[PDB]
Amino acid sequence: SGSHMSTQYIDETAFVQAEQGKTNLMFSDEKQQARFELGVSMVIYKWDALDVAVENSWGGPDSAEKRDWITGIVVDLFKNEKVVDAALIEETLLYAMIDEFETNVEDDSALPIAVEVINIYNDCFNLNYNKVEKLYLEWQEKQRTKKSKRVVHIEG
Repeated sequence: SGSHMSTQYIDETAFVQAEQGKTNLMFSDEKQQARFELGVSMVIYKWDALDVAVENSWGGPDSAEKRDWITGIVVDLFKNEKVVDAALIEETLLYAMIDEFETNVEDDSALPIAVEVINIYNDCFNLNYNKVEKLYLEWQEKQRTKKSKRVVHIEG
């Protein structure tokens, strides 16, 4: 665009880290830890390269079940490291779907998805839960009728 405007993320380079000595990004509260796994799950569902891989069946008939593991390995970064950023999540999204769809994807579609995973941690930190709550409702229509729209893309 000819001028700066608001967007779906901070700057696609945001990250999150432990408070001071937590040694992990996993929360001290059961509500913050559980809502974080739900929020990361909804971010893998807005990813285009995954959505077309299960619809065109680039892999086995279990393609609708493989998408449940792509969110699990992303949450696994938060329980094994004291910091995670949108940069090491990007390669984890790519390599995980390459191992189940052989897409070799290079469309950069994982960049806005990787930073969306970072936003879930900050939404669980202020107990506002605004992002995990809304995506859970907007997701129900994506599976009951396979509804989709191109407005998920950046404003350019």
